[PDB]
Amino acid sequence: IARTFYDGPEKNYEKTMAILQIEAEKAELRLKELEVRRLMRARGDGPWYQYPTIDKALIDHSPKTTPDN
Amino acid sequence: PDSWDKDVYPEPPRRTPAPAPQTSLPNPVTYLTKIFDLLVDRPVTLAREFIEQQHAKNRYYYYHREFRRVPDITECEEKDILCMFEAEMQWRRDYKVDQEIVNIIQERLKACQQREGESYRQNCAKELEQFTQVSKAFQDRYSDLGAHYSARKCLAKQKQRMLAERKAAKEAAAA
Ligand SMILES: CCCCCCCCCCCCCCCCC[C@@H](O)O[C@H](CO[C@H](O)CCCCCCCCCCCCCCC)COP(=O)(O)OCC[N+](C)(C)C
Repeated sequence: IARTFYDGPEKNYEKTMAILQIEAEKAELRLKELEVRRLMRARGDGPWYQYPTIDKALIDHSPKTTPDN
Repeated sequence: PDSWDKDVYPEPPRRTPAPAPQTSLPNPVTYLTKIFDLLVDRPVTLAREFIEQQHAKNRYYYYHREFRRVPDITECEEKDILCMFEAEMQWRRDYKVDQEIVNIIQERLKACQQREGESYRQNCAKELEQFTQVSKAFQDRYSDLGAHYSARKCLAKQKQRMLAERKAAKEAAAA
């Protein structure tokens, strides 16, 4: 029965080791992502949570018919 | 027989008295034992001889698995999952072996009680002492872990016990 239907215990051992490693990395990545999102929403200096401003190319730098401006 | 080891399961040398009849009446149990022998013990012995002859023509071996030694939970980093998994597996194996040791001691105690007849209270109190020591150690190891036990919980319980022992020793040294 063992020869025909099942395998050795080392197979399951190493499989669950790999599964545990994968899940641990995923958990760490999730926590790091939450922290990064919080920090970049608070500060706004990151790529995410960038809100549009007024483009400076719309300004007209020419004489305005009055000397002051 | 030769199956089990005589030191793990010890027994007294089995002193038995000789028959010293004092009557001329035919003892019936001797005749019944002889009849039972001649009528039952020989056919079963022949059948066992035949079965062992068949077994001897095809013999194969199975080997007892031997496990390596891996780092335990005390030298395991807090968030290193692989080492914790290895330590947990080793701790579970040790727990099972410990339970089987307790089982062996309990079997010794039961043989103690049954074999010594009426004077069991005195003859084999050594087995009682051995079982007391073994049970106390097993209790101090795995008493109150409860369900969902782990190596970390056992380590925490041991740390609490050592802290209590250290405090008691320090207080006693101040007497
Ligand atoms: C010897 C006689 C006296 C003792 C009798 C013992 C009785 C045992 C037979 C009963 C079988 C129980 C069913 C369990 C099936 C397990 C299915 C699965 O686990 O098997 C897979 C494969 O399946 C097996 O090949 C068996 C499949 C056969 C299904 C059984 C159904 C038979 C029922 C009879 C039906 C009759 C129909 C009649 C029509 C009219 C294994 O996956 P795999 O990853 O690959 O192999 C891993 C091991 N390796 C790598 C070493 C190879």
